[PDB]
Amino acid sequence: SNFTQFVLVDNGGTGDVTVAPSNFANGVAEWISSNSRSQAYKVTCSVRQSSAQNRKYTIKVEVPKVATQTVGGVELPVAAWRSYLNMELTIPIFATNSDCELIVKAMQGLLKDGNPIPSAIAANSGIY
Amino acid sequence: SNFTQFVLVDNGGTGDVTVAPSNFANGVAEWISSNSRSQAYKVTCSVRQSSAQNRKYTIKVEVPKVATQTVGGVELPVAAWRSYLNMELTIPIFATNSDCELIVKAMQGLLKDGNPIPSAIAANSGIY
Amino acid sequence: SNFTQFVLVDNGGTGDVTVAPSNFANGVAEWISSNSRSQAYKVTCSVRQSSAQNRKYTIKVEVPKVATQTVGGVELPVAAWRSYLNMELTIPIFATNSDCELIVKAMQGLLKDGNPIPSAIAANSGIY
Amino acid sequence: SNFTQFVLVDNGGTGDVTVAPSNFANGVAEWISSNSRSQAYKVTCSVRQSSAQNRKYTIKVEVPKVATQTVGGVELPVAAWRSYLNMELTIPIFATNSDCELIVKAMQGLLKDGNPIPSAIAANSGIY
Amino acid sequence: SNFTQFVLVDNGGTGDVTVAPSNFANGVAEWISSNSRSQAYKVTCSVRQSSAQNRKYTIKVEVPKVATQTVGGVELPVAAWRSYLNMELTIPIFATNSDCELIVKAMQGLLKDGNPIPSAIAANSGIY
Amino acid sequence: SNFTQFVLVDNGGTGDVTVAPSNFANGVAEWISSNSRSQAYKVTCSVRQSSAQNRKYTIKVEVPKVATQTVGGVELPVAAWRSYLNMELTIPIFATNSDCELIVKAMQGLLKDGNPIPSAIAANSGIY
Repeated sequence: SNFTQFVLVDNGGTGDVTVAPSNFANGVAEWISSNSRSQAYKVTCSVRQSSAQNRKYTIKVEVPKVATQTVGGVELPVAAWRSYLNMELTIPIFATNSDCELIVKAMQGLLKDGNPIPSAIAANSGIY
Repeated sequence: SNFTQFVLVDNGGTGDVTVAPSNFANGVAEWISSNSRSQAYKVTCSVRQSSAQNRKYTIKVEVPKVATQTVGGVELPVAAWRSYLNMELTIPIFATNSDCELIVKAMQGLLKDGNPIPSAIAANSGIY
Repeated sequence: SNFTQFVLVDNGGTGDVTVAPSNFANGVAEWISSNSRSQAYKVTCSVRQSSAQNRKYTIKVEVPKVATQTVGGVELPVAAWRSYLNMELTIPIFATNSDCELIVKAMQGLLKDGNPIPSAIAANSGIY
Repeated sequence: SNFTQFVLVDNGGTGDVTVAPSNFANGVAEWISSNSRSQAYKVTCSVRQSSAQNRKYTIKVEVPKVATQTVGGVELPVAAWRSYLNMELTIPIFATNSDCELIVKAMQGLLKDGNPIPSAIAANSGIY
Repeated sequence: SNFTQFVLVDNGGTGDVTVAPSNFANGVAEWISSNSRSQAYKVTCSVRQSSAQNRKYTIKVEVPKVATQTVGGVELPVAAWRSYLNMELTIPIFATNSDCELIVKAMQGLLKDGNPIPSAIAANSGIY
Repeated sequence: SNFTQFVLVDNGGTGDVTVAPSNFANGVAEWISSNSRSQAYKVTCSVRQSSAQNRKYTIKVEVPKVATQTVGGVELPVAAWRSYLNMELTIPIFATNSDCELIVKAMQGLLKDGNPIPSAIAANSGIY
């Protein structure tokens, strides 16, 4: 199985956010971190044949801003807000395993530390 | 500037795919790899205030399947096909720099080697 | 590359507010402080050939009054209010670099500590 | 009683431009250098409560084109020989003297020598 | 990182005209000489995919009329004192780096000293 | 008679592409390489008093990508594709011959090997 738990956020070996399998209904795999579902991280993924020659992945991630809500003196564990990552990857059925491995490296390279994009995001910025 | 060239695909230090700035029209930054524009990798990125409380990034990547087209004896350098990655990241304006750095780690963790998602893609698979 | 960070508010090395490059989309250079976008200082600058014989620089600075606000029982980093500076400077195309250095000094002298204008502003007073 | 003569352009004691009170009609303070009104350095300043929550300072400065100028001469068109600065400072009625002093520092910093804005202006440039 | 200062007019070390980066608003790189904008040498350059099969470079150059020029002066009409060069290079997406290098050589040859075109221009002539 | 042949592409004495005078009908000087008209390089130039105070040179170069195509079972010498350079140069009638030699050198410097523009073109790249 590849439907297992994994470390979403690596913070050294402590304060690491681990996301564990939760549900696989209708071809949409879901992973959630522990504790209150209200303050949890969430990852979903599905694949479908989008057209005759294409297969398409739909991956989603939610990173919460963990907070406490106090109303009328009753406090609940909530997420003050959340960021929503939505990605779609279209891959022709002609792609071999080698081709797919390259696509994966391209995605890891895009987000690698120090590169333009992850630097812009991490600093509340755009391109300049 | 963060509008510079970077390594999209790291293949050791050789066969590395480098993508260089090409155009920044209308708030959409574009990067393209060298040689025929027809066989080039492409990365674009833009940010906008999607709503009152949210800023939204729209990142896109194209990985080509490099090939030669022969028609009537005239051959042209083409991409046999392409994979299309489309990602959107929504981040509330309340996020500090610390919050954004965490969002970035969550994205790098999702795609890290060995984790469920990059393993499924790299092997032409889904979750099981 | 004059697009660099600078200290907007100099509180003598301690509690200085530095502002850094964060976007150049649409030809508007932007700089924001290291804060959540809801509490950051912001500076923008753009130049345009406003007429056949002029060039116009539009510069804006936003100075926030930061607060923590309880919305829906949850605390959010917020700006109690913001002060806005909007400046436009029109320079004829016939102006030499030394003619331009003259404009910069005039603007620096205008706001020097002790002079009429910065004294009125700092005291919630008018000129008299 | 701040309505007094001051050094507008500091050329280090030799060839400084001093501007002196010249009009107070309607509460608008005016200061001009010792020149013809066509070639004079001119500064005017007024305050008014712009709305129920704001006070606004309107400061205007006129600077002469000095290179190739004929002192005391008739130089036409007037627009080829003069630069106009127009500043508007909106300050909320809650701003204390301290808040106002910080606003004056923000203005002094924006125009300080070596910073982006004054460097661009002096070099007949935009931002790059 | 090719956005750097370069010698536009080579007069053999003495009296060469150097042009330096001065603007990057919107991805259009600009370079100007150290003059007033009315008397400056100016170069701008941008690339865009003009259509589905072509990429296009738009290069513009402004050259000042130097004979009888008054440095730093106001010279009107603007049109009597400036020459404008406008180049458009359309390159099919199939062109490799090698194809592109040959195109650059074709441009270098077209303008080389002693050839018809540069001789005609320099002599205020047409073809005969 | 400046209407002479010249080497358009200099491949160092071997495989040089020389172009020769071939038509002057309608006041458009033309030069084509020694090939079938379907595969020849072509250069045209015309000058016209575009306005009362200008002269405009229109210059075009066509660089073919030669191929042999089988049409109806028969082979024909053909051009797989063509690259087109279109240049217009507007010069005021007040320009001296030395003012004109200045324009020629500027065009030669612009395309010199190693300079930004010919480097971008040869690499299927933009300026960055």
